[PDB]
Amino acid sequence: IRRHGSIAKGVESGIIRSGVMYECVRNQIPFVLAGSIRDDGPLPDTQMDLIKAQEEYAKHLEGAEMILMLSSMLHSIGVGNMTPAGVKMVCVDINPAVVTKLSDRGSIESVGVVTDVGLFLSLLTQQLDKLTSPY
Amino acid sequence: RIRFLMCPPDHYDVDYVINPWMEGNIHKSSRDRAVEQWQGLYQILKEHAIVDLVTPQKGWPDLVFTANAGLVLGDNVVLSRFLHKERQGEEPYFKEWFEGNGYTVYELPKDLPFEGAGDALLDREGRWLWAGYGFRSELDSHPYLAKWLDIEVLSLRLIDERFYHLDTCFCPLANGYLLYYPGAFDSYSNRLIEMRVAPEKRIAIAEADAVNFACNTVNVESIVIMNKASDALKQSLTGVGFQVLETPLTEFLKAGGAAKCLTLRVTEPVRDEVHANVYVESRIIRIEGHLLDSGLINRALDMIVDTGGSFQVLNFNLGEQRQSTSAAEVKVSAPSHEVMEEIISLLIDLGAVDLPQDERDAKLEPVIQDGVAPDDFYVSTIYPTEVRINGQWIKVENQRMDGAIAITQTPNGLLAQCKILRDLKAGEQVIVDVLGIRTIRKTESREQRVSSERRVELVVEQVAWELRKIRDAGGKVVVTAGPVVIHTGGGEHLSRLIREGYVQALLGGNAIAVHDIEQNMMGTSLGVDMKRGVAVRGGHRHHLKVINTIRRHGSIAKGVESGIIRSGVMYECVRNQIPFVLAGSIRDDGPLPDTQMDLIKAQEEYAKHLEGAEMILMLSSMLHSIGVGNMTPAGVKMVCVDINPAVVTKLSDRGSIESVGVVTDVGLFLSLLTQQLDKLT
Amino acid sequence: TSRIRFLMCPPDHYDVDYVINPWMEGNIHKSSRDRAVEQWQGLYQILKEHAIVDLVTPQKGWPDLVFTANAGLVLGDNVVLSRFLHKERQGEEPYFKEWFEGNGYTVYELPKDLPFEGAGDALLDREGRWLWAGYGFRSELDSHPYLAKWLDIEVLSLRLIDERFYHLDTCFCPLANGYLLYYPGAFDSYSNRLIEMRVAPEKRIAIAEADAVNFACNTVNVESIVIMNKASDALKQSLTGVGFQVLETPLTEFLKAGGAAKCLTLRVTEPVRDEVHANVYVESRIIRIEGHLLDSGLINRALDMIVDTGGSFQVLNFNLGEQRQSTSAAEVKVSAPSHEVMEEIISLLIDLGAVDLPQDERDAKLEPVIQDGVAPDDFYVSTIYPTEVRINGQWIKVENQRMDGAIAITQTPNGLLAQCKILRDLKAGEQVIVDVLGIRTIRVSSERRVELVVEQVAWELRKIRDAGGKVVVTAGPVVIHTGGGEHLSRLIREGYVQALLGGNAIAVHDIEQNMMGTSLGVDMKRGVAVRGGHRHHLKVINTIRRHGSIAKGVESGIIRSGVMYECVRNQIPFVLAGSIRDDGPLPDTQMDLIKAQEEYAKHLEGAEMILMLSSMLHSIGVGNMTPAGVKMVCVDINPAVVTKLSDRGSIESVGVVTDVGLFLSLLTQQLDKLTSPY
Amino acid sequence: ILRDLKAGEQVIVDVLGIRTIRKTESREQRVSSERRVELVVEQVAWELRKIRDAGGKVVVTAGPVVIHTGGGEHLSRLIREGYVQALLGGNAIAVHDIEQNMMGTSLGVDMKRGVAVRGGHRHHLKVINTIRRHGSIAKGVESGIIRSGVMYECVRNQIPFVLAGSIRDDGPLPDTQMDLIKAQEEYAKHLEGAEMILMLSSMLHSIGVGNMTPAGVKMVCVDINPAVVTKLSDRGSIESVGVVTDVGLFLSLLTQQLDKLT
Ligand SMILES: NC(=O)c1ccc[n+]([C@@H]2O[C@H](COP(=O)([O-])OP(=O)(O)OC[C@H]3O[C@@H](n4cnc5c(N)ncnc54)[C@H](O)[C@@H]3O)[C@@H](O)[C@H]2O)c1
Ligand SMILES: NC(=O)c1ccc[n+]([C@@H]2O[C@H](COP(=O)([O-])OP(=O)(O)OC[C@H]3O[C@@H](n4cnc5c(N)ncnc54)[C@H](O)[C@@H]3O)[C@@H](O)[C@H]2O)c1
Ligand SMILES: NCCC[C@H](N)C(=O)O
Ligand SMILES: NCCC[C@H](N)C(=O)O
Repeated sequence: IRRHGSIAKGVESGIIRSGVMYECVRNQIPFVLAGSIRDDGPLPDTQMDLIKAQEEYAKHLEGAEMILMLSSMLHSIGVGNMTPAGVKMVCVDINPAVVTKLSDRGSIESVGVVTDVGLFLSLLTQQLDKLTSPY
Repeated sequence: RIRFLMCPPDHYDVDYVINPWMEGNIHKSSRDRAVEQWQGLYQILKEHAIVDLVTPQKGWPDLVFTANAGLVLGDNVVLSRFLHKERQGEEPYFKEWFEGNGYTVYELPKDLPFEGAGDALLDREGRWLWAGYGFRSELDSHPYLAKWLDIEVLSLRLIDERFYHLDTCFCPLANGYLLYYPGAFDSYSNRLIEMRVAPEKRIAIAEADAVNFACNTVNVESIVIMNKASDALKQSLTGVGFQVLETPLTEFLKAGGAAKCLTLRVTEPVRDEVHANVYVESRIIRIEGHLLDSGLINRALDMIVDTGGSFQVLNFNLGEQRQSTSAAEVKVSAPSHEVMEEIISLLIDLGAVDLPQDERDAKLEPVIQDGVAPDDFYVSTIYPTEVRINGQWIKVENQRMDGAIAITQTPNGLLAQCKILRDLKAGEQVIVDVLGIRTIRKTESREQRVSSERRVELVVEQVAWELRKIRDAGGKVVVTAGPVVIHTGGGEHLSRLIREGYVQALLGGNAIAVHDIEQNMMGTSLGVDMKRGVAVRGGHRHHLKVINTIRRHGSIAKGVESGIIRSGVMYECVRNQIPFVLAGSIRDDGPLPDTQMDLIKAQEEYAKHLEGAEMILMLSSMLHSIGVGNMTPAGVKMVCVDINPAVVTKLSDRGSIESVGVVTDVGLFLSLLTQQLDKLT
Repeated sequence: TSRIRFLMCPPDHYDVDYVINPWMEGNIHKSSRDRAVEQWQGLYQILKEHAIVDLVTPQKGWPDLVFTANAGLVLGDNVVLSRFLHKERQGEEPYFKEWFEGNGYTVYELPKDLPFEGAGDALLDREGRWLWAGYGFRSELDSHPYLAKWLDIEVLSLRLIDERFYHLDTCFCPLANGYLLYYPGAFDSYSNRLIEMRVAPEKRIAIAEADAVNFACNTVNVESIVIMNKASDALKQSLTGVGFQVLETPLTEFLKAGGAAKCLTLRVTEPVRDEVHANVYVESRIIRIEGHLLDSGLINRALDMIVDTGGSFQVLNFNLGEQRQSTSAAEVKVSAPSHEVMEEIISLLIDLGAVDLPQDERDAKLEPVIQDGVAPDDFYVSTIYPTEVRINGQWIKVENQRMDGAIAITQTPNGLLAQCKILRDLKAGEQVIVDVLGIRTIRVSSERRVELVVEQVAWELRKIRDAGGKVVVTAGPVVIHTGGGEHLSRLIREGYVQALLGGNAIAVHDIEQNMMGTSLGVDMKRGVAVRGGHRHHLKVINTIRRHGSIAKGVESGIIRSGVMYECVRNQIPFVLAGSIRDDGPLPDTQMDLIKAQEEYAKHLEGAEMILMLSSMLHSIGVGNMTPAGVKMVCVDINPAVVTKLSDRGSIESVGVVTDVGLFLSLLTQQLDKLTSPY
Repeated sequence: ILRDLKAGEQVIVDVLGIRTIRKTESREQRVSSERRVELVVEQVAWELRKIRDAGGKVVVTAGPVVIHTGGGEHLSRLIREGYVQALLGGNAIAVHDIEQNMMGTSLGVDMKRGVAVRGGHRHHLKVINTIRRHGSIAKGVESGIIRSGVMYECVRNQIPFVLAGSIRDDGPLPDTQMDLIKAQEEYAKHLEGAEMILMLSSMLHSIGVGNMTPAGVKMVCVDINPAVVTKLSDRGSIESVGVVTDVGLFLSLLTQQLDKLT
């Protein structure tokens, strides 16, 4: 990816053909990769100026009606701190302590579930299918 | 010519239970060893002073505890009003004695408990009064004390029920010395103590001495009298010219009292300067909603008391139906302005409001240094907020938690916007204090809410030994640490390790530094009470205040140099010139100016200090532990402590010969570590 | 009286201007007034083909005036005018009121601040026999007796528990000929039981979530015609199968605000029968509670308890106390939808120190024990707290206090004796306290891993069944607590389980879940509760002991479904091994553990596979008895348990760390997939 | 199994003439703060001495994790010096405590290095066979083969114990009550008058004892699983205190803080 210069060029060149990042690129979903101290590389797309990363996070959080926080303590807290009340928040993690901390804006705003995030996503998509079947 | 008031144990007993020491001891009193122990005190004291006596009375066995009779200064005395009715009958007899010895007697309202010199201790040079509260004396009696004794009153809060009276854990001595037990007081009170009493005059005793009622000491000039003392106590007392005289008082420890409690000095130092000074503040707030069933009113009262204030519910208007709204007016008291601010901030969230005639404009202060808020800036929350500017309520924009509120006059009118600290610009007006702020949350929003210990001791033995060997051999040890080190009490121990040569470099993030500094500067740590071991809900003001302050001084080193940072992990790093790196993170508040937010550079800096390392100590940092791991070649001993068994396993790919791991409490680990290190000399 | 007339209101001033239900969230000003006008005209015009439609004058600033269903409730010449919970709709009331007055109705008005939102929340039985009335989100329970008296009709109360279905007419729809279109998941266990008692199974059309979120229950039924927003064709076939004609007309612009066809209409010509008169099942009891109510938050805890259990309240007075440390006193009128719910509520308030007002004190009710070790029906269940009971106008202390017993009153030389006894100690001829009168107290494996073990285990189970081999299940009560019971009973009914080994607990809770929809008082419809009473639990144990066995409970008809039911009906042998913490126990439970081990061993003979579902004590017991060569499948959320059980290696031990319920859910759905090439 | 053997049967001893016939592939294969904790210990220790001086009644329920974690010696000490008027448990705690004192092992656990071990069954069954031979634990002690540990101290100071059977029991010991109706009656009998109940990693026996125990009884629940500690605290913060740690750790602190009180 570093040789190509970006994730998008990896998609344009044909070497990335499927997956999460692929779909963000092909459907033009904006994404932000915030750097960390343990990053390998990193990818060219990754923002290693964290002042900027926070600002980009904040910009993309404007107008959000809902935030899905999938098994990511460092990033979910980062996002919580930037988010005003009134935004539905869904926190998925296997550690009960993480979910407890993130879920403290109460039932009408904080929904927490302690489960494997993969199983959760599997049930979520299969549930979304069920809502489609009366067409 | 000093006079003490005492009362003979002729009808002494434990008839009932009103403090924890009395538990079980009902009718377990030996009147004769009581009589004889009481004599020992009596006789010793007449060898140094005049002793007057109260006529003992059948049916009031606690009359022997004359320290609670009242509080005497000059010709004035404030009569004790007892909380428990088991002792209220003592009041006429104590009153009779005071009036028969010429004193002007002041009596508190019959609803303000106050329990005498036993709960309120004079500074022996007579400069101020230390009044306690928490269990027996109400906070709201303190301004009556100042008014009537014409003296400066300093409020201390009692948090441990064992030390339910101030004189059981606090004891002013001759020539400015203080015998106190810091663990009976909350963080705000300990801070008050340290700022009035210079460190060389402070005598903090251990828990062992304190449960033998060591603070419950009569001090007559250079003579101190008490029940028992460890010789570690006798050593310090003599070390500044105090002669310690012991005498058994065990039969009275069973009702809850010792030497001090059995006496009341009625000859006290009236000074020169003194005049009435009280720091206690009071405010009436109003709360409206479904108070009884939302548990709204009940959560408000909890925030008030837990933060260190008191309340009086002045009136309740009950709505006519379940869906009718109710209203409550509540008088709030705080021991200082700072604690009142803490309390009003939490209440603003719950939607408490000023009475509409006491509405006032928010207070404003200019920014003068880019990225630094003025002192005492209000800390924003996640909730929708209005502020009052020249008589008008204005909506705050870009609402976010842990920010400040900036006010501007624009071509389009008044603008109130929430800004994080580092975005503030010289010239902006910022809300300080807590007037003219309310929340506009809607109804329903407001109405709602694996490793063995013995295994562990094994590892500690192993690590400790290899850790000294490396220090003697002039080697290099690196530490990576997360905030859980602070939260669990590990801080003092890591301070100690750095101070005594075990740590050549420290690698962490923003949070560990902010939390360590918060804890040393204010005795708190956001999200955690490190004086009782469980989590707490608020704490954001203390946290942002530390961030704003270090940003003001411009670095941690200048915080230390300027003397505002006097202790703890980061302090020791600066004092012993131990290099530290703080690598930024996406979740960082502020950040501190020391924090490296360029992560390419942060990685280069981490690598630079890892060179030559012979051991790496990884203390609950997970993210920084892995980062350091990737950078570290083989041949480097790696010790990984974390409570999550998943990260400890994640960090041990170097086999049982280079990496050792344990799944416990890192504070526990660092205690054992520091103990086992002491046994090695 | 054969001409049908409806009230509606055109959308001239309609938009979503605020949020007062979950549907409006995120939809402020997202209504297309063109599609809204066109969609309302579709419904208006279809309706005029079958009925009379009158119109209210639309009004600026009151967009939800189009939902005339909430205007009020009409029966004959009387209407109860609705009072809205939210002020955003309260300005509608005068316009509705004047429409009703202009059309000659007698208008009854509830007390101010007592919410009731009309036919939207109260639905008449189509033959006019009674009125179904909802509560939980908008209407107050205490509105219901007003409806019964003023409209002169029997009123049945239903508790809504899902905020998406905040009005009865979004999830419940009485139809011609006694049929009922409804969504069970919108209701608590009591309410579902009440629905099933009044409407025969062949008359119930329970719909699926996919239909409910399209507002399929929000249906206008004229005669054999049903009009709605959208129906899946499974729902069309069910409805047309019993003779209804389904008319669809899109109403999505109105779904954005939380309403559809039925919400947009109000029938003002309703069937009035002379033999139909006022009847109330709602009960109320004034209660008194004292202490530091504001500090300890006791008042808050009790009110929350009343509302969680299905009841309501009204604080009649609150006395602060005249000095700072003095106690507070509150008198609270508590109400419940039935006598049964009032007993669960009063039991919880007793446990907390609530007492009767002096003038309301009554003696405890007593019933005799006719069979040793069996209490009479509706015996009071005791707590840990010290307890006094009123016998013959006098209060006496209860001895040997212990939770989960009965209170036996007996005569002795010198005086009356009240003692707490566990059920099995009760003796014939003893009097036992029933009802709640005259009682008071004094102060982890990855997704891919899980999916691969499920594939492997399902293929294994199908294979053993087809070959006529033997599979044994060991299970603990967590299978039921977490929600996995119906998956296990399905395994047992479809032939995958040849023997079940367990304990007293799993049988008690499975039978509790199937008789009363609760497990340890936790309603499965809601997920969890503020804990839950032991009454349901104890009634089960008592009822089975009276019958004499689980099988007799099935023969008698009181156990109709569940794990134990399937074992009995398919003759799957089971063994219930006793333990030190057993309540009761059930008669079926083996309390001689030498024998229990021998029975376990006998049933383990020939086993090719053992499913160990979340049961450490029993799974280890079973492991020790089982030779190598038996496939073993261990499911538990604690990694340590699974590690210990899985030490016969990969070819024999399969372990997965996951919730046993989810596991069973994936297992059954996997077994279905293996069936679909037939 | 041992209890099915009959006088006259021949039984294999030693290890000659035994082989396994496993097939190829079969053979070729294979939340609570520390400081919080020190708080509770301080509280429990103090209330525990107060009750002992006042001649009160303290009951202990204990599971094998007490032995495995090193807690044994400390519980021995508590019983020996008057803090425990009754002991309630199961088969396993007794077998493990006796195994450990008699052979310094404990099935499934190495209590000299703090991690689990794989074998240990011979030592375990040998203890069971031996006590069954003497016919009771008291006669094991009297005959001098049991010289130390929890069950030893119970017998030496005449502290009543109940061992309630379980479906997983090996043996069982002849002392173990396998009639659970009776076992419940026996537990209840010794819980009368109790002023405190100390619940040391027993979960199953802790709940059993809980159901039987009226209010006004102080209940201390130590377990490493945070789920059972929460399960046992329905008596509010004034009657039930709980901690989520190592029970051996707990009992060490407890015994240390008890020493500081003299
Ligand atoms: N190759 C690289 O460059 C690299 C590699 C690793 C991490 N990083 C960076 O380190 C930072 C930390 O990443 P993070 O947010 O994943 O760590 P995190 O500390 O925030 O932990 C994520 C959470 O997932 C939970 N968890 C574990 N298994 C789970 C499961 N099955 N289901 C649900 N939850 C589960 C954990 O309890 C944790 O709270 C990231 O920003 C990351 O990009 C970079
Ligand atoms: N009412 C009664 O009479 C009654 C009540 C309770 C227990 N008992 C008896 O006590 C004995 C102990 O019962 P037990 O076997 O259930 O206890 P157990 O100690 O054996 O624990 C069962 C296991 O389930 C695990 N667990 C918890 N939640 C889980 C989840 N979602 N998914 C998967 N695993 C989960 C636990 O880690 C545990 O290892 C039983 O014999 C029981 O009948 C009787
Ligand atoms: N300061 C000693 C007071 C002791 C007395 N029994 C009391 O509880 O007030
Ligand atoms: N069933 C119609 C009610 C819909 C309306 N918007 C409300 O929230 O009341």
